Amino acid sequence: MKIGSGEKLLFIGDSITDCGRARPEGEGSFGALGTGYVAYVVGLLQAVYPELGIRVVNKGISGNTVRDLKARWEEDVIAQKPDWVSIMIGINDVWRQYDLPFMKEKHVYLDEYEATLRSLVLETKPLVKGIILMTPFYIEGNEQDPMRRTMDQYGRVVKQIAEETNSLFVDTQAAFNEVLKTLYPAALAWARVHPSVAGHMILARAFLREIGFEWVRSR
Amino acid sequence: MKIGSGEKLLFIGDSITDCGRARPEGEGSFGALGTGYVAYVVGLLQAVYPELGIRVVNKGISGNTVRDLKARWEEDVIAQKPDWVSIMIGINDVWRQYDLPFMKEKHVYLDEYEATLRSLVLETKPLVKGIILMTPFYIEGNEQDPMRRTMDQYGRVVKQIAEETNSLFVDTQAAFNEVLKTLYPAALAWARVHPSVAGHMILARAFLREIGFEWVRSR
Amino acid sequence: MKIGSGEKLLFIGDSITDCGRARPEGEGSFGALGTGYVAYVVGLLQAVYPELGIRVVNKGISGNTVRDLKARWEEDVIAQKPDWVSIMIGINDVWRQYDLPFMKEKHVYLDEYEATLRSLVLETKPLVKGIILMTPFYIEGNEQDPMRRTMDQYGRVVKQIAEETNSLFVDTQAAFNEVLKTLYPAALAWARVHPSVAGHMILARAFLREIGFEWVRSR
Amino acid sequence: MKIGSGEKLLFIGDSITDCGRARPEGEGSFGALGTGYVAYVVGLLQAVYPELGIRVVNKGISGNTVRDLKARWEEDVIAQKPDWVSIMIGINDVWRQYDLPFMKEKHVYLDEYEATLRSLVLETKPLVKGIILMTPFYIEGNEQDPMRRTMDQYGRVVKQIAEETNSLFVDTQAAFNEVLKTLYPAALAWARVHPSVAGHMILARAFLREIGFEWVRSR
Amino acid sequence: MKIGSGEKLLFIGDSITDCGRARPEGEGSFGALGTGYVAYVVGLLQAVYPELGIRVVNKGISGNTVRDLKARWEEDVIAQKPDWVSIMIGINDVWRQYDLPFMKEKHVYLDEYEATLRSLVLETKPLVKGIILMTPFYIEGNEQDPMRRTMDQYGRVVKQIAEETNSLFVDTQAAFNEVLKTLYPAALAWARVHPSVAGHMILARAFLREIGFEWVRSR
Amino acid sequence: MKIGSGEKLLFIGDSITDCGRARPEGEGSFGALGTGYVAYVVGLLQAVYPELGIRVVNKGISGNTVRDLKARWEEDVIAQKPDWVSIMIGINDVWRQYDLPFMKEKHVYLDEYEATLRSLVLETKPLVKGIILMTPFYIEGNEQDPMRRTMDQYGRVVKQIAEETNSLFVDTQAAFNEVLKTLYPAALAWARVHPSVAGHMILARAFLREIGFEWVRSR
Amino acid sequence: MKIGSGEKLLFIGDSITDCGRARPEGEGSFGALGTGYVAYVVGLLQAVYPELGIRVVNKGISGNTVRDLKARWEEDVIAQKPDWVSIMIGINDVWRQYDLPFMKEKHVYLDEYEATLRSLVLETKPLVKGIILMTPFYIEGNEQDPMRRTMDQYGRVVKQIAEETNSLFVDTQAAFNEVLKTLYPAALAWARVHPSVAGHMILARAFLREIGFEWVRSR
Amino acid sequence: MKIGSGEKLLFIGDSITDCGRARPEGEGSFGALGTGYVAYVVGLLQAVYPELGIRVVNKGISGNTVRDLKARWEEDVIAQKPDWVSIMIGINDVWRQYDLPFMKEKHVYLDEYEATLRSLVLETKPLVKGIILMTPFYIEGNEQDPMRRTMDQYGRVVKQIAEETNSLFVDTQAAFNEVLKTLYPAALAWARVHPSVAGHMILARAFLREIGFEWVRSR
Ligand SMILES: [Cl-]
Ligand SMILES: [Cl-]
Ligand SMILES: [Cl-]
Ligand SMILES: [Cl-]
Ligand SMILES: [Cl-]
Ligand SMILES: [Cl-]
Ligand SMILES: [Cl-]
Ligand SMILES: [Cl-]
Ligand SMILES: [Cl-]
Ligand SMILES: [Cl-]
Ligand SMILES: [Cl-]
Ligand SMILES: [Cl-]
Repeated sequence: MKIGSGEKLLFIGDSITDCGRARPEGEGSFGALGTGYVAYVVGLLQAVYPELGIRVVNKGISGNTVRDLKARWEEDVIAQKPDWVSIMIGINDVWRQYDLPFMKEKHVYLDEYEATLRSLVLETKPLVKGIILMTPFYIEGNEQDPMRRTMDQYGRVVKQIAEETNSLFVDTQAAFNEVLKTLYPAALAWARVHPSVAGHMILARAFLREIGFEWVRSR
Repeated sequence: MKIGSGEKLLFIGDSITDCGRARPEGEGSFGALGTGYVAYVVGLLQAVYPELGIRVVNKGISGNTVRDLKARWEEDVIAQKPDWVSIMIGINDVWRQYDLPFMKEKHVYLDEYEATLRSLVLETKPLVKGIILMTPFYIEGNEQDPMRRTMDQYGRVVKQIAEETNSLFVDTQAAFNEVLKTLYPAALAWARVHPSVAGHMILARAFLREIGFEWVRSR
Repeated sequence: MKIGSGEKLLFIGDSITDCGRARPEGEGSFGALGTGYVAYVVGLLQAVYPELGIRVVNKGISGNTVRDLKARWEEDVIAQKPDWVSIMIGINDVWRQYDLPFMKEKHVYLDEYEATLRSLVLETKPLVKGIILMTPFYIEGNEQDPMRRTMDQYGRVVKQIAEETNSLFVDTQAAFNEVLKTLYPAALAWARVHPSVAGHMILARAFLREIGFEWVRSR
Repeated sequence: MKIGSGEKLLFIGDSITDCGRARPEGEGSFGALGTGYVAYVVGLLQAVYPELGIRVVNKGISGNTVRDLKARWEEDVIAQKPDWVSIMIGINDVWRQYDLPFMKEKHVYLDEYEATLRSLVLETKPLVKGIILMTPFYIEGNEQDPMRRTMDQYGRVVKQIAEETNSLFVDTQAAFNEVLKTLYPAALAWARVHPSVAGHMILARAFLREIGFEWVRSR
Repeated sequence: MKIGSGEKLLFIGDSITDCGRARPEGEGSFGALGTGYVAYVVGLLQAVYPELGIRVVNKGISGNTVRDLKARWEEDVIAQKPDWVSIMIGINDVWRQYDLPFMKEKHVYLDEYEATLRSLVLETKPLVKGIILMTPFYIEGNEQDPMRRTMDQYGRVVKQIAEETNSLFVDTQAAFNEVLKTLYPAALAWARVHPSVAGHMILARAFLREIGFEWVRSR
Repeated sequence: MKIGSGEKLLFIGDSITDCGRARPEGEGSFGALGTGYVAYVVGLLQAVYPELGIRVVNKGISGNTVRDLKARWEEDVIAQKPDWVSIMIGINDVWRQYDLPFMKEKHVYLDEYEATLRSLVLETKPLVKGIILMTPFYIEGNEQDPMRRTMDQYGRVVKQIAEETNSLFVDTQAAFNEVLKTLYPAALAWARVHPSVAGHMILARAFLREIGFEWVRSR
Repeated sequence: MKIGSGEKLLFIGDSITDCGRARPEGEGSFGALGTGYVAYVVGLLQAVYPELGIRVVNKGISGNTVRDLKARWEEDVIAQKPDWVSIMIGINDVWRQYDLPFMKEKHVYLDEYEATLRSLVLETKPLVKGIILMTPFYIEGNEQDPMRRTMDQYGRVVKQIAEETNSLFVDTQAAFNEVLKTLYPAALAWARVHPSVAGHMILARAFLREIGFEWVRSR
Repeated sequence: MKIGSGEKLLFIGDSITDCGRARPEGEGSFGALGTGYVAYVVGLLQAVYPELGIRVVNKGISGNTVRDLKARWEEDVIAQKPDWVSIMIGINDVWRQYDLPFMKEKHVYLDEYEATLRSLVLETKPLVKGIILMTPFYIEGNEQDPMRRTMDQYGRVVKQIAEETNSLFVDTQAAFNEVLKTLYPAALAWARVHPSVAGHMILARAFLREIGFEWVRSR
């Protein structure tokens, strides 16, 4: 288990992270964490590692691109003094290009995304014990569907950044791909983006695997 | 793992099982399974065993004792033709005796509880592939707290019926007990009965382990 | 144009047709026809052919497959004595197979779809002046996407029934296909099924062109 | 088609234009354009000219007279940098005289209307590729009904202004007159002002005809 | 004045009479009589003739034509044992012909109107002390407006039935006509049918004058 | 009729005047005047004197004592530039003494009331054509009921002030007294203060009598 | 004290007893007993006599006269098998005569009141351990106020029936009278009927003293 | 009765005191005092000592620890100029330690609690006739349940402070202990903290006993 007793773990990203969490604080008291993968991660950690006393804060906000994360980074991340920061961003950065392909101000192309996300990591890295970078995802099995294909570009950048900054790394797309061998997207998500409970569990488990979670701990 | 491809798994119980599930069907759209252990079990099964094709139904109803289960058993269990039936009942059977001590007809005492549960299990067994009996529970660490002591006794009756009938058995109380060595009830539940997400993960995991779930499949 | 002065045109289908229409009547006040292609068709007919005196009824119901159409056909089509009946069904027939793959009784497979639709068309034909069969559709440009491929097959069945019975025919999918050479589905619809205003104009126009509507009347 | 690829088309006027559009932005994302002639114009343009990538903004506000448009012109029009501006105003300017004929501060008489509307055009004309001036309307067939008669005065001014400023021009009254040969107003509108879907379609089509829209484009 | 101490006066009609009255009783608490002419009549009678002890019932129902009155006449008039019955019906009888011209079964044409009203008046007369017939009305000053012309004809039928049967008669249209020489309809009503408070005072006064009300009692 | 063509008549007082009127403006557009005696006065005036074009403003606010009227006099009266001002105040000034007889800061005793109300008149009188002073009231027939008795003291002061300032005068209590000869208060009002429709009509008619209203005008 | 361990005490009456109690059961969860004297009695009994094990049921229904009690007596009293039955009825029996004086069938006059109450008491007596008859009341200090005088008479009938049948007797009016020597009704109640918390404590105490409650138990 | 005619008694604490009282004022007008022990205390005092004219203010706010009371003391207590101040605080100070045992900023340990509460008393004592210090409570009969045990530490501090400052003193735990000999907590409260009506009555009576209340006053 990479996360240590007493420490503060802070999630940030878009509606996948937000899931109706409490604003502004995103912390603690039953329901504050929203009802998706963040809440599940904390549930399992508290079920299985109750003694760790891990504080978890949810700063997801629906709609955010990486450009929005940067605008609020100081207040929502730096000022929180986390020990661990988890980031999952990119879906909206990419989606806007496909759902509002003529309101370009709304779009965030790959080169801006990459540099902005590197900027978040590099500002944050000296301040915390660790960063976990979760790729974005599109719940779509064909690699050549245009939005899937774009999304994969952004996920490869995320991996590149995690390798280079020695951040932890979660490839959320690879986790969904495995399940898409059996299920069509409609069974897993709304509009290839908004996951069901099962989708949130896929994300939660992927995240927990990367931080060394044990389902039954090693005596 | 005990549940098999193509099988229908039906859950029944009180509000712990219910958790806002869709009525009457308890099946059939994102959200239909409610927001507690039953949804978590299904999410995990689908995350790790997508190909199993498991059909899941939530027949929990808030407020139910075993007497209420018996009155709707034909419509809500038998007529559903489940392959597996999971039962968790007893919390209200017991709690009425402590929160409305002078309304005696609302109480389901041990004798009515054993007889009626036993009966529902024996009628159901010849008609399904398997039955999982989950004990009731009370989120309280002191065995000699009157309502905990009584809840443990009711658990002992579930355990016998489960051996008497060769059903799978989940001791939900032992699962909570482990965590209560670190946490006080108020950190885990409201009013020592209604668990948090964490509480519901304890339950979901206890069930999953009993049916042979692997967090990572061996291969 | 094919529809004539004084005639009753009745539309039936699923949520695409429904769009919030008034229940049960689906006729009879500003708003009664709902907010999608059916209202747009009526608006255009009235804008360009005010004198035609066309009476229009919306019997769409959200969620319906062809099986549901058959159960209410007598009350909602026959007893209305329409002169024309427009049918667009098949999206849910197909979509249940992909979004609830393990609930098989909710699926309307090809054989049930052809038989039941064919039957409803043959019973209805002797009793009305004309019938317009609109294919179902899926807002997806890749033919080999599983659900699109299956939706195209269902369209082929509508086309035969339509030739088998000499009904007017509207290929809604070809209408969407044209636009999908420029736009990705998310720009046109939610979840590749529920169209925007634009989507509904594509449908309204496809219908209108089939019945001989002129945008400006020749004179 | 007068409107060119990439360009921004901005509608402004009163509740006929507003139709519940999103405030303040009036742009894009499904529903932002409200549910009347503006939304219909954009639907048809996107159905038929998907490749044009036209941005459309709705700045209608219920209740506005031309005096209100001027008070917000800088923020709601100039600062939007439209390429095309469509204006339809006058209904309230006239209606207040007939529904609150003793709260005169509320009224805008013809001479003030004319000069104010000329002022909007003349400020705007050097900034944009084109202006479309839509007359106001009253859904009332008798020319000598006092409010109809007043409304026509204001429409003749609008035409005069469009001729003199070389703006495009839509005579919304003439479009309604044609339909009023067959339908009494009650069938088309609420209170001779608030049009049905069909009324909004009349407006939409009138507007599209003036900008060179083709229902089926010329190959 | 025509109504007498201890008598039950029952009003029936459409939304003009209804005005939010309590259902089904239309009697029996502050507010039960609704917020229009019927409440104003009762208020005035009580202000000026408190000692008369007049019991008043409001059986108006929004949307009703004379056909609807006939279907509920037994339960809502006869069984109430009124001493006086006031009827104002015809607005919807007529308005359906203009706002839904192509839904012919919703129309109550002159022949059905005279027969059915006449019939309801003759059956009712032997059973009560008196009947007041109020003409329908339309808030429109031009006699040759089609719907006004038709409303006047319907008024003429009420007048004959009223002489044919020796009932009191209130020409609501003449009362509105007087005011329309100064005000345009929009100052008095919504959509030329639903009056303001002022409109309802015109009606209340017209009724009151017909039954011999004094504003200040002679003494 | 004391009120002249074109002039502005402004009502102020407490909830009896307020009756849910629109804030802040209290003017015009159907419903703005609330639904009690003010609305009735305007209805009758417009029914009977439509040509007068009288503007009426309602500035009643629930809860006000004369101390509250003074705090808002400049903004709600002076700045409105009325031609006629109607005041009815005192109920709360008195009621607080009986319902909260130990929160004395809330009470306004007779000497403060008198001087404050004189102060309003004297500031206002040089600015307007006329002032109408309506006494407060308590719907209670026994003169020696303590609150009735107090209320009468305040009404005698109001009369004194009207005589001395040559204001018009309406004795609302005397109007209710006449009706209380027949009806117990419960039939007329809620809690001896909040009048029914009939109570509001009593007030309306009393007011209209004082300003020279004719029910049928003198030809 | 008169009520004994293990006994069922059932309260019945009008809104004074009801006070928002749960329907139909009026028993069985925090809040089920409503928010007035009945809940206060139960709270006090439990505060001072926790060990008595008293089961309490609230069958009050707002609006009830004794005629309404009789219509539901079998289902709501007899079938509940109470040990004690407490009745407080008469306020509406009387109040209808004053607030709706001309709706005579809503009135329960003295003769119907004595007969029907007497009858309900005699049928009930053989079947229960005891009956407590609470007089109705009116919050008014003047005996010669018509409705108070009539309420006192109705109280006298309750007192006789109570001696005629050897029932416990609570003079609620004498309890209010004591306090009315200091407070005016408006300080204690709304509309002289609906008491404040204080009002309900007066009632609760009057009941408690009649059944032998000690505030501090002697010991 | 320690509280004297005319004087102002002000309650402050957490949700047990708050009980939905009106903000900010917490005073008077029916409902302003919320619906728990404060309202009950005032009800009984007004029932039994109506002539005392005691003003009671409720400044309870849900969630407060003693740290929150201090932050608002000046505005909510000092500035109110009470004659008597009642304080009951500690539940949240203690609860946070057990329900959010890793958000320590939320906790208030015994030494800070003691000094802060002494600080409130000592600032307040020279300004008022008297202070009543009510211990906090936990509705839990076992002294060694960890939260009960902690709560008792805080109650012993409160007693210590009351002794030392010559404040009046109410031991709310001792009052609940007596009742817990018979009732399990579930019958008395929600989550061992939020009392039923009976629980609020326990508190109310305990408070009244300490200030010399008589149920029947000594003649
Ligand atoms: Cl999002
Ligand atoms: Cl439950
Ligand atoms: Cl608890
Ligand atoms: Cl659908
Ligand atoms: Cl999709
Ligand atoms: Cl408008
Ligand atoms: Cl109507
Ligand atoms: Cl109109
Ligand atoms: Cl008021
Ligand atoms: Cl009642
Ligand atoms: Cl009263
Ligand atoms: Cl609290």
